[PDB]
Amino acid sequence: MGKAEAINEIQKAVASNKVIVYSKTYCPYCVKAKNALNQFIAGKYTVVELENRADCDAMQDALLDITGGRSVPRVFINGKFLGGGDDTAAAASNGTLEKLLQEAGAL
Repeated sequence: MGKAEAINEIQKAVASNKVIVYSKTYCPYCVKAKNALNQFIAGKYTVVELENRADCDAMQDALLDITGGRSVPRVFINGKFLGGGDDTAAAASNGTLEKLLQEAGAL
């Protein structure tokens, strides 16, 4: 369950989920992204929590190679990386998050 497997697992889940957020339970910025998505698609998207994953370091290492950063949250829509918690809440406030969800078929 090294880093190569982590990159493969994340890429497959990002491509097969309209909306997916890699997160941790105790994470105020993850809550920021979750609350932004809950404004439009509450209870209709995947959250992968990492704090109890034995390969959590490799998963965040994989998130670094895929997105440029390794911190949670990491929000993907329609196979495309959106950003973190601030990026997601900013998209919710300016109207683009709603449109990105509509174009992804999730809304």
